[PDB]
Amino acid sequence: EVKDLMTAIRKVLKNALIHDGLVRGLHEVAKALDAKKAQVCFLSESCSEPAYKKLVQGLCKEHGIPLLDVTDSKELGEWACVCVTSEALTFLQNHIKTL
RNA sequence: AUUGACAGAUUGAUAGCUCUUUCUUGAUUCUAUGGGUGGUGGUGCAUGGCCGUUCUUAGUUGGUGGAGUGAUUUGUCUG
Repeated sequence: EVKDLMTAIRKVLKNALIHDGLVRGLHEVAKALDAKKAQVCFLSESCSEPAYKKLVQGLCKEHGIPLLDVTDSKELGEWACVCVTSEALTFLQNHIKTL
């Protein structure tokens, strides 16, 4: 392809595990939210639990830091529920803060 | 998936071992099959290495030659 359609997810989650700042699980993502820690978060397009889907959005609504979407609840983490405490991020960064 | 543990229970025990309960741990481990791993388990009558004893004594081999069909002997001897 001509450039790369959303490899800003897969490039960063490989290379961030040099420094080790990826966080996994409902407890630990919630603890990463309830903290001075989490910088970007994710959820499934469709997971289950209206509250569960809502809670992720709701927790973010307090202290900021958005979600996006991605695809398939099995194939979220396999590029590495996600938390993350240039080059790859240039596609994401302009989408997150600005429009 | 596994872990740390207060105050009671229970226990000699301020070992959360296991609990009546309910907070936490974050892929190190658990679950089973194969296979490893470890032991002051057994065998010194499977062995190594070391020590004692035969032996505190003076003794012990093979080379060539001689004797004997041979085991062996002579050398290693009467004094």
